[PDB]
Amino acid sequence: MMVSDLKFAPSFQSFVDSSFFHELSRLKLDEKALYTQLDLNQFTSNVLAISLRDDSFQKPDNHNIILKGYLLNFNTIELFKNCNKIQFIKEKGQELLQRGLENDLNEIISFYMISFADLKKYKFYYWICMPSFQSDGATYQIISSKVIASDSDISVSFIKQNVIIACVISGVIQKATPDNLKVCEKVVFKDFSHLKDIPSAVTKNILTVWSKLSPRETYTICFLRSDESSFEAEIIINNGNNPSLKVSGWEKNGLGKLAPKSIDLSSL
Amino acid sequence: PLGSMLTLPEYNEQIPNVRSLLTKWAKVERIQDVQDGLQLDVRLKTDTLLELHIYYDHVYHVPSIKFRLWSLDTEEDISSLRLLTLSDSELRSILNLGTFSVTLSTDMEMKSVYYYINNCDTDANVGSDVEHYLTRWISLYIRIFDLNFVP
Repeated sequence: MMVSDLKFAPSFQSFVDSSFFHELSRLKLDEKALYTQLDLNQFTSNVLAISLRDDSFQKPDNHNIILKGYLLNFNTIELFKNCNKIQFIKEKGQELLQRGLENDLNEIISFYMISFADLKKYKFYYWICMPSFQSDGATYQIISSKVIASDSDISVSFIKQNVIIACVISGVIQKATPDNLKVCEKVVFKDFSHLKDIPSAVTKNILTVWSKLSPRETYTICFLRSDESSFEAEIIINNGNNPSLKVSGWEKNGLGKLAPKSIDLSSL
Repeated sequence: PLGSMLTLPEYNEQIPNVRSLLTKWAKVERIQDVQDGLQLDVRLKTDTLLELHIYYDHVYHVPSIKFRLWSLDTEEDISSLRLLTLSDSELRSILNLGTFSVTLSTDMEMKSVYYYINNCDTDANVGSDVEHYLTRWISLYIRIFDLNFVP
């Protein structure tokens, strides 16, 4: 195929159960870490689903892939409505950028909820975002891509692991550690997307990091999918060495607009 | 003494099917497998989200449906989802209860609510055969939300 633009699909879609904002109040009367077991075998609208129940406040493992996000709650609609998200997501990005550079690639994927639990009218305002960072004015393009097969032992190996990101060094996977990320043939990713040939915005994180650590000509990544759409692509990072970090990542509410979402509980 | 012979096990052997044909139902926005049941997100009306739960009742030994309605209201530039508690008159408007009956009560831990389709006579309704029990059930019961859904 021909050098093509590399399009990215939004990283996730939130589904916060009402049983969440109750558990909140129960606890608010006596910032917290939210946890969720990622379902990768079935997306919705072709993207990962971040599900937030009431028990989204405790780890059940040391078997299944748990994502750790963070929720900060505000006191008034003022402190909430008046707090520029861009800076928030930005800062959240830089933390993650750092964590990837010095530890493992998995440590870059995370989510953030800013919520205003108004007990007065028993309404709830929240907004979730899953950081996607890239060096300003950076662009990507696929040189070529091949169809990955999961019936491959190599894939079966990534599947068995309990991580979303990993490496291939000789045909055997391995923690995407800054060091291992310098002689690694390619990176593997349990994509949070099912759109044909369109990986999740969260891929940029893998790129931005993998690059700033082990600069290369091209970067081969293998997007693994429960679907039949798995594929391996040769990516090219153009124009990006800029020091400043640009981070997008907020989900769009049901109106299509980039605003929070309200879960009204007036009846109860 | 007739009564359902449907075992929770037998009920679970049949849930995947209910899930399969329930996918054909074009109103379905989503379908989560949950423990001993299925939880669908449905678009009942163009501003009414139907949170539907299918579980297995241990008292009467039949499959049951508890749900609850949500209205898609828009505050300003923000999308809101609000729980609805309608009168049985209001409720009987947006559904097709007919000979059936639903009672609005509270959830296990009295945190919120659910509409419960009374399940007592469920068995005298579906039939003798434990084979396809969940099919004949959902086929008929589902009609309470859409007369046109063909299973």
